[PDB]
Amino acid sequence: GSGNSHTTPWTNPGLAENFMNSFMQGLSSMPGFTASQLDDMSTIAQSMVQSIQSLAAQGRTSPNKLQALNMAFASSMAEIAASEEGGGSLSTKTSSIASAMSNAFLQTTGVVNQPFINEITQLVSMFAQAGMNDVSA
Amino acid sequence: GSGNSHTTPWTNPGLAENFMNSFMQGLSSMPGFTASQLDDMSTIAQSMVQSIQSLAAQGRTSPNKLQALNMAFASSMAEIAASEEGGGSLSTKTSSIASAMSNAFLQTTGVVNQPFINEITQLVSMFAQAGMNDVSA
Repeated sequence: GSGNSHTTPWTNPGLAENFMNSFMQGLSSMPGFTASQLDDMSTIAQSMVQSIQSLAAQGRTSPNKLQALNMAFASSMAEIAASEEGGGSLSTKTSSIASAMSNAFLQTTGVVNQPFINEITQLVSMFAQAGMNDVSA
Repeated sequence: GSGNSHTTPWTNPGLAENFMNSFMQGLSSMPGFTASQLDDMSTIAQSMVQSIQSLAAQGRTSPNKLQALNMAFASSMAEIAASEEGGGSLSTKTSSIASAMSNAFLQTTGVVNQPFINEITQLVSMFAQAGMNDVSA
């Protein structure tokens, strides 16, 4: 049985919250993103950290639950960009998130897990066709 | 998109928070899911609603962010399942979410966007091969 869980960007609330915080810091320096995006996406950033600490205050914090709130964030950063970047391109914004995600790993543990980044690129390129962002509004 | 939007499960915090509530109640009766999963995702369920009400109290609640949180929940549910079900099947759990998703839309606004459900099937079936949950740890 897979066990002996070691340190990860989601092994504790501290590294978990540090992830999306440092992500936004790097993402704000990405050419594929705009001020309009950063304004909105940073709202989710503060939502996730406040949700994580609420779990901690409830004592419901676990590695897997923190992981689920790690990818949750990463996925909720993909459709924002995928739908409307305003001043970028399909490829550019996809690369921007990937690069920014990478940096967050170096800010937490100092190393990149790897599979994480590889799946994020797929998210951005799939949520574009999702269409539930456009909803013919 | 442009102005003049129609009814949606994220058009207001009320339906937004009811989305995961009316979802979990149905997913708890799905064959492809286990109690182990249900405990973890019900934890996230209350995390999402607590995130929404926090944004509401701050006065930062808008259809965009509510939509992003809608996906954040859908993606994490896909994640949790895609990781490992324990007592199900790769396809069965994906079908379970798909069926439960359509249900949640019918519980809130009473209508399904349509492409939303389709995209979810991919999510629940992509993170599985990634395996950034197991990582031999």
